[PDB]
Amino acid sequence: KRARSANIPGAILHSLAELQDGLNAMIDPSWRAVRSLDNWALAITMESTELLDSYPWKWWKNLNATPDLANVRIELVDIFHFSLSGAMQMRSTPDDEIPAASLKPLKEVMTTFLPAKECTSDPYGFVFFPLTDTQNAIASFRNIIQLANAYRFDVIIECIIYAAEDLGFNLVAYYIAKHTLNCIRQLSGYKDGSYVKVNNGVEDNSLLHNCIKDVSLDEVLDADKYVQAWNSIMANVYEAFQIKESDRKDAERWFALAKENRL
Amino acid sequence: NIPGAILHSLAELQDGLNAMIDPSWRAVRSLDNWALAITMESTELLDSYPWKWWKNLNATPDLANVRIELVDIFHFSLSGAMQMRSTPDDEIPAASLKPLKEVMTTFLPAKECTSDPYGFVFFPLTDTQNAIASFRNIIQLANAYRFDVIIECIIYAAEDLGFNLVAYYIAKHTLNCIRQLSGYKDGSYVKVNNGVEDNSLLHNCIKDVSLDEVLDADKYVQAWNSIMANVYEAFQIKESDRKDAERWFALAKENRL
Ligand SMILES: O=c1ccn([C@H]2C[C@H](O)[C@@H](COP(=O)(O)O)O2)c(=O)[nH]1
Ligand SMILES: O=c1ccn([C@H]2C[C@H](O)[C@@H](COP(=O)(O)O)O2)c(=O)[nH]1
Ligand SMILES: [Mg+2]
Repeated sequence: KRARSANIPGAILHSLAELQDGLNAMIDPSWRAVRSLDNWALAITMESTELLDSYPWKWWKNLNATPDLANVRIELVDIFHFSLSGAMQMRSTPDDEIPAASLKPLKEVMTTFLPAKECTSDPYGFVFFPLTDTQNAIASFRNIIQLANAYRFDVIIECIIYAAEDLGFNLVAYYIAKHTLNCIRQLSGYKDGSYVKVNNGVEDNSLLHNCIKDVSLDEVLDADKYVQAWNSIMANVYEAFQIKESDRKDAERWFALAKENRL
Repeated sequence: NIPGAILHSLAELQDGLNAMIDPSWRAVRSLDNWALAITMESTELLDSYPWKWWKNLNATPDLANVRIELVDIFHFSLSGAMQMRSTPDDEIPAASLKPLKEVMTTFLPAKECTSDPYGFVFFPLTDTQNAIASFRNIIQLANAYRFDVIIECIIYAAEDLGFNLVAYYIAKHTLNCIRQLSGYKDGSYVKVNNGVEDNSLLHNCIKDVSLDEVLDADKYVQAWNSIMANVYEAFQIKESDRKDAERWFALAKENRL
């Protein structure tokens, strides 16, 4: 009876991509025509440094500070949205519109940073473990930025998956939770500026950690249990933000909206 | 454009500020430290711009904050250039020696524009996409340890944005000392509280300051001092806690023995 590792099966990645398409479409219905590949690379760039800022990297300020690993988890998930969006758009881009950099050998467009102390890494050698270590984090995310510059969105997804497994959290479960917060934000005036993220005292991101305490690694990838497992996660997030039933969506509605779109 | 001998003197103030943080900074810091700092400041710069297509869609570029970030990147690139000069040759990262074409992919904005002489920074920098392509190029320059190229780009950036880079440097330099004095290292001092950020009080300290005052390779020492004093005054810093430009020069010359 074999154990399901932390790799995301193809079938599940498809479903993840359908959710992502739905969220992107809430933002702009023609998101593929409107967004550029550079947008997603930029967004990954910004989230990467925002992640690094969770570590005490600064030698001139706040010594005796420890990494804010709760925030690292959310930032990884944010990067995952943007890379998944980027990988999808890559597949949707015409060939004459393909940036030359995406096709040149990686070694030509990138320098791989390595930490000074011995460590293990992901299979590509871009991300370094343990990620509780600031120097490992720094080298990893300087590599992610350069991957984003060479449009390697699929390599990035792979790296995030190993990153989540090092840090010991359920990436897919967090994805579902953050996806749901993202949808909530779009329903509640994120664009026009009326939304309150740091409401009552806590950042809205911080409420998600409790919404996924129940879910298991297998439970969220098992072809039998996953739709239900994803749905309870969505429900937990919706309920936490006091979102009415009529405004909610379930995983199957997202699959239906995506399929309806491919026509 | 900053005469060579002025740049040489800014380097000495940077040296002095660096030694306040760690006495033997050149041995303690690494090339990667500076390249990372610039990377982190580069994205803080971009986040002054309304780059998010999903949130805050009529936000205004915060150009006042862009001036401050440009100046921080300047502190960090001066430090890197210095770090390079005192790094032994056999420890010089190989990427620094390659032609620029080999170590970067130059991001261009979609709409036509002018640029700096290298074609890395794009004008006007009031424009979000021009800013974005500029600082995604700066990050790549940082990765290749090209601190001197970065310094040149920042100078051209300041010129396009119409503010006085050297005056801003002296002001932020003064604030950095103030921070170290007030115990920034251990948390006794915070840079932002109740919607008041210390950098934001710098602008009124140097509003009046001419390009010619601060660059005149004859009468610039006095101009820098008056900036230093205005900033110290703006933060209510006692006289005995202040330092002047000649103190930092002397500090640096005495450290070079
Ligand atoms: O087209 C978009 C734009 C944004 N996001 C999501 C991805 C991240 O999880 C989240 C980050 O937004 P902030 O929390 O930083 O505002 O937004 C998308 O999924 N698609
Ligand atoms: O070795 C150092 C460390 C920090 N700084 C300065 C550069 C920036 O102007 C300023 C940024 O500090 P924060 O605003 O990030 O705290 O600190 C230096 O000059 N040298
Ligand atoms: Mg700054």
